[PDB]
Amino acid sequence: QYSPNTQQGRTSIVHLFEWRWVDIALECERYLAPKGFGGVQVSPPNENVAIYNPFRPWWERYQPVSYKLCTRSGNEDEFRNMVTRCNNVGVRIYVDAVINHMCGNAVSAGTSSTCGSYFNPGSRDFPAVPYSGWDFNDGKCKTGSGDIENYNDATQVRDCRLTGLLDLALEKDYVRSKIAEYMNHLIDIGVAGFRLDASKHMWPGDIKAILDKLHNLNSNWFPAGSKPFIYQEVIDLGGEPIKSSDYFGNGRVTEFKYGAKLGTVIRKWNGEKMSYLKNWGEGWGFVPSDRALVFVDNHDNQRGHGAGGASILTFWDARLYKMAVGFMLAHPYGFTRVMSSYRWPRQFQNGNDVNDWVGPPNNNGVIKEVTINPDTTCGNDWVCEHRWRQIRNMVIFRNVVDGQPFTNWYDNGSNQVAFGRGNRGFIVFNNDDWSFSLTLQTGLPAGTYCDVISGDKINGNCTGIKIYVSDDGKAHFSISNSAEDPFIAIHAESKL
Ligand SMILES: C[C@H]1O[C@H](O)[C@H](O)[C@@H](O)[C@@H]1N[C@H]1C=C(CO)[C@@H](O[C@H]2O[C@H](CO)[C@@H](O[C@H]3O[C@H](CO)[C@@H](O[C@H]4O[C@H](CO)[C@@H](O)[C@H](O)[C@H]4O)[C@H](O)[C@H]3O)[C@H](O)[C@H]2O)[C@H](O)[C@H]1O
Ligand SMILES: *[C@H]1O[C@H](CO)[C@@H](O)[C@H](O)[C@H]1NC(C)=O
Ligand SMILES: O=N[O-]
Ligand SMILES: [Ca+2]
Repeated sequence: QYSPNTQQGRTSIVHLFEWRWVDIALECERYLAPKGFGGVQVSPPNENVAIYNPFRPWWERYQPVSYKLCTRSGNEDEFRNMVTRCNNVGVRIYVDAVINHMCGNAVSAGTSSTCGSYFNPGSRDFPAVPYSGWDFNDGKCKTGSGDIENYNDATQVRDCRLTGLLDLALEKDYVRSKIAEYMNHLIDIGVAGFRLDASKHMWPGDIKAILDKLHNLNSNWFPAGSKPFIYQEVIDLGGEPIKSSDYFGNGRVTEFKYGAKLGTVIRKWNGEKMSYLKNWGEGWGFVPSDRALVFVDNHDNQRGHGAGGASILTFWDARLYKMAVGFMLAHPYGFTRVMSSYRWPRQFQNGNDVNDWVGPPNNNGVIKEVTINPDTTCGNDWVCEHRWRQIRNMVIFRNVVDGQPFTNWYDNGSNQVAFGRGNRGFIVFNNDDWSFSLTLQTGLPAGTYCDVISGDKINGNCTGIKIYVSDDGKAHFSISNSAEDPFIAIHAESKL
């Protein structure tokens, strides 16, 4: 469950947050496959509650009604068509599995669901599954509100309602079977793995029992014996009873300390600076690299809806974001997930964004198609960070240097740092308020390399900055603290 099951080479997955299945299918064929992306995190594919107050917020998809593959992203056939077309071009699909709970206990009963299934939170009836009052933790939860009240009590965190979401009795074989039935349907369809939503709220052992029910990946696309990739969403920072290491027996875990600390370092908060990143990784209290799913921001915290808080960097801080994603894609630590979002009417007051609920670009509730502009950027308000040159090229950079060790580190004791990956790649950063001009050991073979941040290698020539590596591997780099992108990256495949 620790291997992402990507084709040989592919080292990253992209979160196409709220994209429709038909759009992801096309993206697999037109961009993801040729650019070297490993897979796609799709939003929950199961039927959810249609919430109109506020109007169709993104979070309504973490409020399950049934396991029918029927949502604003598409129906069961469109989903299947997506997995098939993506697998055929070597791009995997990872499902965001919302299995800890059903919808909010106070949501009104009826057919206000993405597939019209009837459900009654109050009587705890979800006939489309079916689930009844016997399948929820009402009796088990010991808090006065029935909701989670204190995170210092690991039991309550697992047995009570996360912000009121009806909590499934995951210890019951009936519930484990219903969930495995849903996950096996997706696996047999071609899905390569899952994001286990709210894993902190599930007992490591209940997750284990459910995983024991899962099949091996579809043998038409995957090697025999392939176990689905599993990454547990567990927000574990400082002091609290639950540790993400408690889930290592089930697969990887989201390392929320990663984006949080990379954000404070890049923002230079509390005296932090890039020179400190020399021991980036476990040295920072992070989980072991082979158990980490890393990212700069995720759909939640990019809205201030999660771990990391204010330090989290997003597409809104484009300049620094590209830098952060660049360091992440160049560093060997963990398995990288690139965020891809949509622009929303972010409006702050008294410090909080009152529009952080806004769902994806839509027309009367119907999610808008992703349109590709002539310059390869997206329209319809989709940000498509994965299409940004500096990010897509670092995605390729990661593939090129895969397996190569972290080496040849340099820092000026402040914010000008650089490092290489074996003799396959080299990257340099300048985040100080002054220019950086110096000759560094790159560990790369002599020659002329195209800097993939400022440009591309095309038709045997460079469109941007060019770096010359001498016979001893040394090369001169010059970065103005005013440069559009204050960092340079060169690798074996951008060599002329
Ligand atoms: C949110 C995080 O809280 C901790 O930090 C956990 O440790 C962590 O695991 C979790 N993050 C994961 C899990 C959930 C939960 O479903 C998702 O939260 C996402 O989906 C939730 C459910 O729709 C959202 O809740 C929001 O919507 C719910 C209903 O739609 C509301 O229920 C409330 O109103 C409903 C009616 O309107 C009622 O029926 C319900 O009983 C009542 O509790 C919550 O009060 C509200 O905050 C949440 O705002 C969003 O971020 C995240 O995307 C996912 O990353
Ligand atoms: C790269 O471009 C230059 C012109 O900018 C041209 O002279 C050169 O021959 C090109 N290289 C190749 C390999 O086509
Ligand atoms: O999986 N990211 O929360
Ligand atoms: Ca639970």
